[PDB]
Amino acid sequence: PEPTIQCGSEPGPSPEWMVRHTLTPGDLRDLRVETIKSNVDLEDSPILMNI
Amino acid sequence: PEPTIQCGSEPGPSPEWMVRHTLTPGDLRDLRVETIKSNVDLEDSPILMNISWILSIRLLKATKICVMGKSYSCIRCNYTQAFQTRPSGGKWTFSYVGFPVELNTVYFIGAHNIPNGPSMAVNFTSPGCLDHVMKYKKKCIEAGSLWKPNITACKRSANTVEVNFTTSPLGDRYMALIQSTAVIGTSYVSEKELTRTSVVVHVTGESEGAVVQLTPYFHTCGNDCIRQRGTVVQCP
Amino acid sequence: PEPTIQCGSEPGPSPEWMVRHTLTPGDLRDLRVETIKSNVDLEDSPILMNISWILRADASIRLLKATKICVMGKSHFQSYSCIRCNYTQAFQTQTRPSGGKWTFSYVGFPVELNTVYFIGAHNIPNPSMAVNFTSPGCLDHVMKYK
Amino acid sequence: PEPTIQCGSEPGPSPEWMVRHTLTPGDLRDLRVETIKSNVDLEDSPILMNISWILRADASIRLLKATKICVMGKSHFQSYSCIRCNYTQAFQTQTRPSGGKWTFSYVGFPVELNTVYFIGAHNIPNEDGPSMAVNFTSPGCLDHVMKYKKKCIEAGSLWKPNITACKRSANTVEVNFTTSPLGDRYMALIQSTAVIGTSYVSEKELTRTSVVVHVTGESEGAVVQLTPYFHTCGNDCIRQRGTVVQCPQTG
Amino acid sequence: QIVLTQSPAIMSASPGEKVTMTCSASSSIYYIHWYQQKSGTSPKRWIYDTSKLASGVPARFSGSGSGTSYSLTISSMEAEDAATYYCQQWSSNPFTFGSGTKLEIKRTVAAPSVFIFPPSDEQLKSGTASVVCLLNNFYPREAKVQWKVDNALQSGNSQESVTEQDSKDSTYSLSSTLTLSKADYEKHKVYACEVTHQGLSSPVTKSFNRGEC
Amino acid sequence: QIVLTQSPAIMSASPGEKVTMTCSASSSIYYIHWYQQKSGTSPKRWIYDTSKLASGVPARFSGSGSGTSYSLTISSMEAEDAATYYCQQWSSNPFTFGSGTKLEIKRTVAAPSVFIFPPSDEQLKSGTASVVCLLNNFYPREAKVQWKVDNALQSGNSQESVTEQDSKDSTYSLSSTLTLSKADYEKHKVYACEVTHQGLSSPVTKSFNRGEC
Amino acid sequence: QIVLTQSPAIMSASPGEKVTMTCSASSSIYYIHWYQQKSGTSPKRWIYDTSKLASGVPARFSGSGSGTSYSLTISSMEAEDAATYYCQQWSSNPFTFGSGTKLEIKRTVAAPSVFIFPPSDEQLKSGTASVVCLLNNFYPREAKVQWKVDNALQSGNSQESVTEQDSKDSTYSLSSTLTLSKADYEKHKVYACEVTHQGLSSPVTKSFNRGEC
Amino acid sequence: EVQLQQSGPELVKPGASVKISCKTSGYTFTEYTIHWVKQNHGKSLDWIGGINPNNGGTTYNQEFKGKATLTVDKSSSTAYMEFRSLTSEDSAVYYCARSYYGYVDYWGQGTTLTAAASTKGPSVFPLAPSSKSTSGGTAALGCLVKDYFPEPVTVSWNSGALTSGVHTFPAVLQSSGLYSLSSVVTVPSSSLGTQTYICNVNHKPSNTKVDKKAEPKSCD
Amino acid sequence: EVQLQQSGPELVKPGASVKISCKTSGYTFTEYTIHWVKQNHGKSLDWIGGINPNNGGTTYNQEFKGKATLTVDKSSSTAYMEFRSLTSEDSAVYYCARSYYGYVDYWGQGTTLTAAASTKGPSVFPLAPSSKSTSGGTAALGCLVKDYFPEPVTVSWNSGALTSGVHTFPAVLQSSGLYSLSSVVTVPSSSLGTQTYICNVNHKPSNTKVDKKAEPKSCD
Ligand SMILES: *[C@@H]1O[C@H](CO)[C@@H](O[C@@H]2O[C@H](CO)[C@@H](O[C@@H]3O[C@H](CO[C@H]4O[C@H](CO)[C@@H](O)[C@H](O)[C@@H]4O)[C@@H](O)[C@H](O[C@H]4O[C@H](CO)[C@@H](O)[C@H](O)[C@@H]4O)[C@@H]3O)[C@H](O)[C@H]2NC(C)=O)[C@H](O)[C@H]1NC(C)=O
Ligand SMILES: *[C@@H]1O[C@H](CO)[C@@H](O)[C@H](O)[C@H]1NC(C)=O
Ligand SMILES: *[C@@H]1O[C@H](CO)[C@@H](O)[C@H](O)[C@H]1NC(C)=O
Ligand SMILES: *[C@@H]1O[C@H](CO)[C@@H](O)[C@H](O)[C@H]1NC(C)=O
Ligand SMILES: *[C@@H]1O[C@H](CO)[C@@H](O)[C@H](O)[C@H]1NC(C)=O
Ligand SMILES: *[C@@H]1O[C@H](CO)[C@@H](O)[C@H](O)[C@H]1NC(C)=O
Ligand SMILES: *[C@@H]1O[C@H](CO)[C@@H](O)[C@H](O)[C@H]1NC(C)=O
Ligand SMILES: *[C@@H]1O[C@H](CO)[C@@H](O)[C@H](O)[C@H]1NC(C)=O
Ligand SMILES: *[C@@H]1O[C@H](CO)[C@@H](O)[C@H](O)[C@H]1NC(C)=O
Ligand SMILES: *[C@@H]1O[C@H](CO)[C@@H](O)[C@H](O)[C@H]1NC(C)=O
Ligand SMILES: *[C@@H]1O[C@H](CO)[C@@H](O)[C@H](O)[C@H]1NC(C)=O
Ligand SMILES: *[C@@H]1O[C@H](CO)[C@@H](O)[C@H](O)[C@H]1NC(C)=O
Repeated sequence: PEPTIQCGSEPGPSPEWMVRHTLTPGDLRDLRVETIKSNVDLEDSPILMNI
Repeated sequence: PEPTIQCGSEPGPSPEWMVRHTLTPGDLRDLRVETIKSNVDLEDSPILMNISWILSIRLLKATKICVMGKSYSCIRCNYTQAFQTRPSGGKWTFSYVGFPVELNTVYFIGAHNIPNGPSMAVNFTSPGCLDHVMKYKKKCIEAGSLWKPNITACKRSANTVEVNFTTSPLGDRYMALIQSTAVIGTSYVSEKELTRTSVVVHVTGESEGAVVQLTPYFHTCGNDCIRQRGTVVQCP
Repeated sequence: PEPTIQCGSEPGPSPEWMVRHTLTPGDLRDLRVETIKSNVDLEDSPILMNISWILRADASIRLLKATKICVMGKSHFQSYSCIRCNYTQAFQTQTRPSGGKWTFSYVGFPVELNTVYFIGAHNIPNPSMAVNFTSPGCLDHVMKYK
Repeated sequence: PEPTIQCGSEPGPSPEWMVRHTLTPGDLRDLRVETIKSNVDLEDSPILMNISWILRADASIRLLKATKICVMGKSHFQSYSCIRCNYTQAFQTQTRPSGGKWTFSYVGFPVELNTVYFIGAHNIPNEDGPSMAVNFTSPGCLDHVMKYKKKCIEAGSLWKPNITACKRSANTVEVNFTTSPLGDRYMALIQSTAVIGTSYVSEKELTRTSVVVHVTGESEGAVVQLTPYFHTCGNDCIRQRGTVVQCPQTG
Repeated sequence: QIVLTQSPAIMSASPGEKVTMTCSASSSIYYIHWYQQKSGTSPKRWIYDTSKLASGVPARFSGSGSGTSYSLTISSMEAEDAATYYCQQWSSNPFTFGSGTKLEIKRTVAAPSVFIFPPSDEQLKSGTASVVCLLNNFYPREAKVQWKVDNALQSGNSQESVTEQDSKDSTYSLSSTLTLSKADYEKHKVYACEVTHQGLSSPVTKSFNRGEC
Repeated sequence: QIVLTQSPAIMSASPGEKVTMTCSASSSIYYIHWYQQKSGTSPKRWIYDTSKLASGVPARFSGSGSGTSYSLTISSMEAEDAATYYCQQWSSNPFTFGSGTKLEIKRTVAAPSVFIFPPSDEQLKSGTASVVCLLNNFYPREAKVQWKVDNALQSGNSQESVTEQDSKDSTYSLSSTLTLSKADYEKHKVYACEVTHQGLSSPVTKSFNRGEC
Repeated sequence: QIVLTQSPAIMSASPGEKVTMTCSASSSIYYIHWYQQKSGTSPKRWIYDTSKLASGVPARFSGSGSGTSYSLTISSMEAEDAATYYCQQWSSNPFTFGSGTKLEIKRTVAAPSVFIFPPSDEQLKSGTASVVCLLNNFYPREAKVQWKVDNALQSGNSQESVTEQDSKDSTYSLSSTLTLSKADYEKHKVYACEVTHQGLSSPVTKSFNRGEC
Repeated sequence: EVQLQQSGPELVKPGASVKISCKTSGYTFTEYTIHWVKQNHGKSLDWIGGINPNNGGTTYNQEFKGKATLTVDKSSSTAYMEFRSLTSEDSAVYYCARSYYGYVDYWGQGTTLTAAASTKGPSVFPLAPSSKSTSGGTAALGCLVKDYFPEPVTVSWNSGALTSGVHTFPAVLQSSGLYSLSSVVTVPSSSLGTQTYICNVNHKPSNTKVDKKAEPKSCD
Repeated sequence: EVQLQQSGPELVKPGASVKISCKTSGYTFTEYTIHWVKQNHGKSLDWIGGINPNNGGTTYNQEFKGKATLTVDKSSSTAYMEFRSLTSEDSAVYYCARSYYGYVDYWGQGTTLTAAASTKGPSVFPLAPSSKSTSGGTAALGCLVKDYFPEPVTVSWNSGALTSGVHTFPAVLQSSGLYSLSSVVTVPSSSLGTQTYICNVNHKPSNTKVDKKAEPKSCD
């Protein structure tokens, strides 16, 4: 765990770079997403992605 | 990590040394070009060339690049340094970003070293407003190149079609058209709000599986706006 | 059909081809030797080497046509002979379909008492394979009947 | 293989293009030599060189019409054995159509035992040193084929004395061996880093004899060398070797 | 473009012995998956994501590996395991399978029972004579059959066919069919099938004389 | 202009074995490109820029080299790899191709079945006599066919034609046609085709007598 | 007479990447041989007879070629591979080497730590003043050092020295030595070293005032 | 439960095109890729291509590009594959299969495609038991099934009652282009005079069914 | 998708002109060079030349300059090659191909040009099955297609209805300059009395179609 991450808002490529025209190979599984409650025990909280 | 380049304009030796009437061998690849969107946002961006070249004569002091649009403009790139050929693990490569790219144009680019068709040359024909880079050109955007209305068209009765679509901030008027073997319905729509709206078009024949055509009348495209198509389907 | 070996005597090269001056990796155990009683019904049957080798399962086995085996005994003096075993057919699979890898053995080279034996083998076309053993003396339970 | 060779007796050289360089470039190896028996049926058959070479796969092979081969005895000897092999047709492809390379061989040049041979070859036309060169020492009486030649047999090449030698005392070695019908006189020698002992034996019978060698050094693991004094070989007969062992050898 | 090389292509194991088979990828993949297929049915997912067992698959099976090298291991062979095992990757397009490891059951040697069948009279009416030699319930698979007609060796006029391992006793059976014109068949008297097999000390010969019921 | 010399011109390899073929340029080029062509269809881009695989080419193929020296390698031969491979350059004008490596499938030896055909009466009524000898389903390609007319060995009056490798069993078939004037055919009696092949221990002869049934 | 041309003269490769270096002979040779040399020791035989690996050489290395064109390849760069590689021929006299490919290992960018050292009083007593600026443990090697004396840029009175890549962290260190007479040195107050490097967003300056500890 | 049900077998002249279907049920059709796999008889598995039912995106094994086309119909939860210009090399079982990651978790049952320019039913001849040399314990008898096309034939004995001891051999392609096989059974030799043995041969491609009684030959 | 569509085969008298075409689609015509390649029966590929469609700029293999002429029509996205004075040496398959950089990534399907001053239809003679063409229950029979010019002929059997071992040997050039070909089939010898075998010979250059029934010889 020696390297950690410092994250910020960055310019990225045009969103066409995400439009694959073939099938994605099903075992390219390095990236996962699941939703998390921002404030637990609290009701109407924003829902965040944990990528 | 290399010698740097400072580029400026310079007159050119007339567009005859580049576009010869013979073929240059296709594996002479020391000159490369690609079209790039300079602006990172999603608004209107200038579209420029990324011209790259690879540097076997030893040292040099300038490389000249000329681009011809069918226009004729040349750049002279001076090297601020030189090393008495390839210090990094790649080759020796430089790139110049410039020369705004127009729609549907054929581009001739030739280059030659100073002191020293030409061995460094690349040709390419630019695409139109349906291209993923050129659609971000200002004229394409103003014709609706980035509009994603997400048309859903649903057969309600024997003579009605429900058409849903998301409006564009570029304009307020749209014409929805239903067509099988002939046009069976039309609606001209006014919508000031940016939302996914709904419209009923009165149809005279069988409207199931017909084409729906949405024509936007943005003030900048007149009668030449990019039209959007969908299909009438049944309802859930 | 499956390949077997047809073995015969060969003149062979000088025993210097057997001097490995680089060490071959120790976990290359494709060549084995053990002694067997040639005739079990006899009290004093000749003692022979049963030399076994394994053929590596890769591309090159399909081009293999023969295996050469040379034996050097060092006791009170050197002895040195060679055999060439020709494979009867070409190899269709890189392992035997009713076993594991390809293993073959040649029985021969009578064994003398108290001798250190160097055995080297090489495939044709191309010591790649090597094994030694020191034969026991008159206190060994098998050699004592000599 | 369409082009073939017809080889003939042209001299046309000089034992100087063979020694153009004192050192011949070490990678001129397209030329191989191996000895072959002239007659299979015979044990004392004459031995010939089988000189084979492969041709370069390049466009200059189209300009090739002959290969010259010279063999030199080097023993303060000169050459004077050259052959010129003419190719019968031109070479149309840079390799055979199903052949690693263009390969040719010439068999000739009778071989002496224990002789150093320099063989050089040069293509015609074309540099002007040897195109191919190899050094070659012919085998001796210990080789598996040459041992049956008459000069080797009569020097004891097939003598099997079956030497057993045992460290008896701190300064004595007992050497046993079987004599030969080829002679009656023998010398037994014990050698480690230097010769540490010698004994001479006279025995007229074909028997298994025994002799004590008094040694001046450590004898365990030393070499025993048996020199027989057979006719025709004088003092240059084939020596037989063994090694000294600790006796008794059992527990 | 990734190709998967499986070794061995064919192998046999006795019940209770340890079995390993390998799958080698031409370049690196994220996972390997294994399917079991028995003659006449669809492949079944067996080990997936390199080392996970599909539900119900016996735990004597295991998978391991990484990069380009993977293996499937059976700690102790069972007769129900005889099958063809394929590896498979979809870390790059195209999705690819390996060429497969066919795993058979090793058993004790068993010599064939040999039978020879003359051509039927029904067939001879058509002009052709098929002579059939049967080698029944033998092991291992390797066997040589030579035809003799009036003690003359035949060649080029016979075809052999071998069954898969019997589900009950794990043996093979073999047919050799010698085909002749009626003309040539009625010219000779003694038709012989000579069988060579590890389970026979000397070749067994079975024969009939033409027309001697 | 760059000439591309390919070696070997023709070769055969058994399925699963490693294959290398070389392409040597008369002067240095920046890249070599390789095309695969199976008989009767267009070449396909196979390896390009010396070492890149065209879309669809299995990674058992690899290309390497630089300057004047290049090679194409198949790590494990597959049956579908049988083809002609041409290397190619356009670093200099003119654009050039190599002379091609024809890659065939090696298989076990198979002896030919020999058949002979007399001239038809229809051809005789027209003035010429063609006698046809057929060698069916043999491997390897090498075969010697000698015609004998009343035991006199013929030469110069016959032509051979050979098929491509069969798609199923990888064998060749060959026809040899002996042509005579009607006068010469009707002057002699015994027409024989004598076949020498690796799969036959001694040369096989098929013959007929003119006017037999 | 034959000479050998090697390309590239110097290159750096990312860990894991495929490496090729070429050797071109002025005319055709029978073999090429490759030697590895790490700083301060003798060259070692590495690949010989064009494609054979010396004992102990990693199998990630391979050699190929023929005629006038050869290359040495590393399938996947390792830090241990960084060294100078010379090709060599003795198909003709004289025996010759190529001029070598110096292969270095790429790592992540790292900015130097900069230190400035005033001249010692022992040195000034002798009449000369050496000011040393140290750039420590940076990557990549390219860096600009500018001396300023009371804000006057210096030129022609400084020398740089650069270490080889560190074996452990793959960085470089650099010294720049500004040398002045005692006379000129004692006329000024502010001695500054200004460093430009890819790992620094803005140039770093280190300074001291003469005679202040 | 998840099920992939494929359309039935097709016998087709070389050069024709065919479209086979794969009917899915028990899960949300659009969430999982559908794959197609070719398997020649007794050989290896070849991926043809796959399709995402959500967007109709496809990818093919380039050996099948042009030859095969994949489609889906979301309304029926069905996948389709169109194979054009069939050759004899295309005779094979064809599977559809479901993936989510890189592995296949459910397979269809397979669809056999057979390329035949003609069909031909077999002749069935007896392999009459060596009653002339009875006893020694077990006798063998059988049926020789000759000269049919294309594959396969089915052989049972006594209308399916006799299974034990039955060996039906793989078909062999004769040099005539037609197939042949034998089916044999071993029985006690003393059963030759008491039991009836009939081989029932079925060749669906030609709608030929042949029953042949195999009897000991007249011995006295 | 990229496609290069070539015109059909041509039979042309020597000395006349012929122009074969390459209809491209699926990409921007002006961005890619078009190459033309000749392939004789010698199987070697010979580059003829290339053209930049943008300006019509060309470079030729000098063995073809002034024999072949390359042109483009930008409006139809079509490339052309014209032989204005065809000789017998020009009979061959001709390919068009598209390059970017030094390699060709898409090929046309090929155009056969046959240079013939006259045509001659073949005589078709039977190769009658007999015991000397029988082996292992297999009978060989065929058709000898003799003395035609120019190539090619096609031979089918029983109008495509025949499933059998088929061997159609490549044509051989006779010393007269006319061609000859044999087509042979292997069938069960037991079928020679109930089944009929007809070879269908087509020689398009001479508009000759011949069906020839092949039967075993029988004595008067
Ligand atoms: C030199 O050393 C080799 C081994 O390195 C010996 O070879 C072995 O020989 C023994 C018998 O001498 C074999 O044992 C036999 O195994 C048969 C099974 O064969 C399969 O399984 C073995 C593994 O156990 C494989 O090696 C083999 O290739 C097959 O895959 C049994 O069925 C045998 O019994 C059979 O023979 C006897 C009569 O001989 C019959 O009565 C039996 O009923 C039955 O038919 C026997 O158990 C062993 O397989 C051999 N191994 C190898 C690797 O070859 C040589 O024997 C030895 N040389 C000398 C002179 O001793
Ligand atoms: C990450 O690094 C880039 C490049 O050095 C820099 O521009 C950016 O600001 C950094 N982001 C953060 C969150 O520090
Ligand atoms: C999601 O869909 C897009 C568009 O088809 C595709 O490019 C991407 O790879 C898909 N991702 C997954 C995980 O299926
Ligand atoms: C490049 O150099 C030339 C000649 O020295 C000079 O005239 C020109 O202005 C320079 N260009 C730039 C952009 O500095
Ligand atoms: C660019 O166009 C010119 C003029 O037609 C031509 O000579 C040249 O071959 C083209 N460039 C390339 C890389 O083909
Ligand atoms: C320009 O092209 C080169 C070559 O691909 C690339 O490395 C470089 O990053 C490009 N620059 C930009 C700004 O796109
Ligand atoms: C269109 O929008 C209306 C109103 O929200 C909704 O009821 C209807 O289902 C939508 N139909 C389609 C086809 O999107
Ligand atoms: C093996 O083959 C070699 C070379 O063909 C031959 O000399 C030798 O006699 C053969 N040996 C046996 C035992 O067959
Ligand atoms: C070879 O050619 C040379 C010169 O043409 C000639 O002197 C010699 O006799 C020839 N030898 C043979 C064997 O043809
Ligand atoms: C042969 O010996 C000479 C003289 O020592 C030497 O220069 C030459 O390199 C040797 N040949 C080879 C191939 O090493
Ligand atoms: C000489 O050696 C070559 C190389 O092995 C061999 O091919 C040739 O047959 C030999 N010459 C003989 C045996 O006469
Ligand atoms: C050599 O002599 C010893 C002692 O007499 C005997 O044991 C041995 O068998 C002999 N060896 C040979 C090879 O004759």
